[PDB]
Formats: sequence, structure tokens, C-alpha cells
Amino acid sequence: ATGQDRVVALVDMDCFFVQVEQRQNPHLRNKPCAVVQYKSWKGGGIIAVSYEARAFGVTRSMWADDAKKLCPDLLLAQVRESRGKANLTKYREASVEVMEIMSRFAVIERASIDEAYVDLTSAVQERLQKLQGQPISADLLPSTYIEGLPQGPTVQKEGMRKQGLFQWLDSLQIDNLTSPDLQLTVGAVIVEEMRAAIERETGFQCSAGISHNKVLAKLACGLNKPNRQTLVSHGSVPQLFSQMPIRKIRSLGGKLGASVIEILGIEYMGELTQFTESQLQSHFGEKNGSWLYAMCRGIEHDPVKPRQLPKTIGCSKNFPGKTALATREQVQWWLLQLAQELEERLTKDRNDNDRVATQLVVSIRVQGDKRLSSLRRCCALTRYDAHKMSHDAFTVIKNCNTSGIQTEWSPPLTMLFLCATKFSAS
DNA sequence: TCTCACACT
DNA sequence: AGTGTGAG
Ligand SMILES: O=c1[nH]c(=O)n([C@H]2C[C@H](O)[C@@H](COP(=O)(O)OP(=O)(O)OP(=O)(O)O)O2)cc1F
Ligand SMILES: [Ca+2]
Repeated sequence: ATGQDRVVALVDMDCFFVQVEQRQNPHLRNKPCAVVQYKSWKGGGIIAVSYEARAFGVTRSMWADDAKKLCPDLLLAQVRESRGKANLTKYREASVEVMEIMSRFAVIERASIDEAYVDLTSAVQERLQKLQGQPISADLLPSTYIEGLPQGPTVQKEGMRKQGLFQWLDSLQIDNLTSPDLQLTVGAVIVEEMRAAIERETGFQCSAGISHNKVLAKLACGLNKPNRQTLVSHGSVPQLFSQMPIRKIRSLGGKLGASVIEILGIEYMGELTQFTESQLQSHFGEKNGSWLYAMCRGIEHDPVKPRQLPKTIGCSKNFPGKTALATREQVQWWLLQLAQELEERLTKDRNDNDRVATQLVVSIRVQGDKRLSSLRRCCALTRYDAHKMSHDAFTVIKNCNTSGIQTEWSPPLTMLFLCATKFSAS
């Protein structure tokens, strides 16, 4: 079993937030520019960077003042602030523009505000039968790269792409409606169409990866960016993985990937193939070891889940440094701010998508603790009312106040989080 | 520099 | 139910 059953794509909207601001403000298009939140602290934190700006070294998580040192003509759009906090509504609404188009072509799993996986297996099958048995023209794939091609016995990027595509298509056995390579190729044609539709109907450009599973689709998408798509076939996997750092594969970018590297003494994904499955399991657990054994051979079975809507709706703000909440009524006022945005977003959700959430998650962080969350508590969510929700959130966290004073809050709070969960049909 | 999904327990 | 990981 070679992990070639499915055709799966990952589509990534290139520097999406920037694109959203560039569509709305044409003065920004085709310039180095970035999206920031909170202008006051060091010019604001950069959450999205156009490709022109990235060429100067500007990255996400940079302060805008720092990015301006690297890129003096950098243009900035600020995120909308509402009730003292960054509000992402405009981007969420652009994201829904895009997913609704993608869903006309295939079933899509929303992976984040700017990317979606796409299961094209069924769509490919139908296109294959309408195609009589007729060859696939290079003209159907005007922005597609075939990973690992050209090879064997031109100095410009587009010349390379074409030569690789020619070599791919010249050897395609179109007379076999079950070759996985043919299916990928038809998958790629559909994604060219889907990306043409997204750009025509929204003005947004994006990159896509096309392969046999989600991890490879995602890896492929990042290989030829921006506004390009890449086909990673099963056959390309041994050479692709032979120099591919372990941390580049989805879910190995963190502690597990680090311990795979250290315990095993390897650097690249393909070095995993010399270990038995039992060996991998003993070091990393039954699930992880099984997952690694198959993955380093290009095989992964995680399904594209037919889910175009988030499972949770969440509202958080950080209060770092001297800005940590120290008084009771301060903590109340911000919970109320969080509860109010949440109500706004919950009501739109109940009306657009026919469902109500039923559980409220409250999470806080205390100054001096180490981790994203210090403590997580839940309670019932019965009415979309901001005042009750914030009253309830306070109720389930007021005992964390180690201060004996009634009006003070120690240790001061460095993060407040309200999340609606456990949706049911409405 | 605010999100969202999921595995373990 | 609560914590921790991984990612955008
Ligand atoms: O830390 C983050 N903060 C943060 O707001 N977002 C938001 C803002 C951003 O446009 C969007 C994109 O996430 P991506 O990691 O996929 O990167 P892009 O900007 O779209 O460009 P590309 O995929 O490299 O071409 O999510 C992602 C984060 F990772
Ligand atoms: Ca993106």
C-alpha cells in the first residue's frame, strides 16, 4: 500500500491579510508593505508581510519600527481595533469569500483563516471520464511546477518550470485511468481552475500544493511561492525527503521533531526510513512511531475533513509587562470587552450557520507563570448576552485572586481569554 | 506579536 | 474537565 489512493491539495492565500488591505487600498499594491496591530508599542507588531517587503528581510513577529529599519519605504496597514483590542473581522469575511468559491470545486477542510485542504479524489475521477482519453496540454497547467523536474541530459525560472512540465506530460500514460500520476495531474488542472476562479472573483492570489495527502500537499505548497502551485508525486518523495529537514514536515516543527532529531541522530526526513516501525514506536509512542514510519515513505492517511467552519469561537487579549491587570474592576471591564466582541461574533454565527454554542471557556494567565495558559475553566453558555457571559467568566475565576483585598488582584493577570465551544444545530 | 485544532490524561 | 503541543 503506497499511499496513492487520494488526491489532496493545500491552498494558501499568499500574505493574506496584506492582500486584503491591498485590494481595498490600491495605493498599497505591488509595494513592500505589512499589516500591523497596536501602533503604540514599537510601531506595532507585524502579522503579515508582502513578498516585496520579505525581500528586504521583513518577517512576521517583527516590530514595525524594526521592519522600517530593514525596509525604509515599507507601507503599513493597521488592523481594526474594537473595544481596545485587535479585531480580525474583515479578514474572516474575506476568508469566507474564498472558501465559498473553493467549495464549488471539491470538499474543503478549513485549516486556518488563510488555508484550506481540498480533497479532489472524486472531482478527478469525473474529469478523467469526460476527458475521453485525450492528452493534457501544457496550456492547462500555466502556473504548475513538477517537483524534481526537469532532470537529466535554461537560465530563467519560467524556462525551468516549462521544461519540467514538458518532461512530466511527455511521459504521462494517459491510457491508464488509474495511474496515480495521471490523477495528480488532473488534480493540478482542477486547482489551476480553482485558483483562477478565486483570483477572478476576489482578486486574491494564492499558492497551492497538490499531492496524495495533507502533509505532502502542505509541504508542496511552500516550494514555489507566490502565486504558483506545485505537484509532488509519490515518486518524487525519496529525493525530496533526502535533504528535507525534519522540522519542515507538518507537526514536526516543535518538541517532537527536536526529539526525533536528537534521539535518532538524524537531520533529514528520509533518514527516518532506516528504522523499523517498532523502533520508532519505542522512542515516540505507538501513534507517533506508526505515523513517522509511514510519513518518511510519503504515506499519511489523515482525512480531509469536510469542515468549512471553525469549531470554537474565541476572544483573547494579552496584558504584558506593567499593563497586567491588578484591580478587580479592571478584570471585570476587560472580560466585558471580550464578552461583547464574542456576543457580536456569536450572533452572526447563529444567523449565518444555524448553530448555537453551549459552553463558555475562560482562561487567564498570571504574571510569573511560564505557559500560554495558566488555568482553564468552563461553564454553561445559555444566552448570547455579553454581561452574563462576563459575569459568569468572572465567577469561575474570582477564586484565583490570591490577594486578600477585595478590590485588588494578585498576582496580576497577563492574559484574558473567552472561548465559545460545544456547538449544536440551531 | 490573536487565534484555532487536537492528543493525552 | 483540564493541560500541553503545534500551527497559522
Ligand atoms: O503568527 C501569525 N500571526 C497572524 O496574524 N497570522 C494571520 C495573518 C496572515 O495573513 C495569515 C497568514 O498565516 P500564514 O502563516 O499562512 O502566512 P501568510 O501571511 O498568509 O503568507 P505565506 O503563506 O507565507 O505566503 O494569518 C498568521 C501567523 F502565523
Ligand atoms: Ca497564507
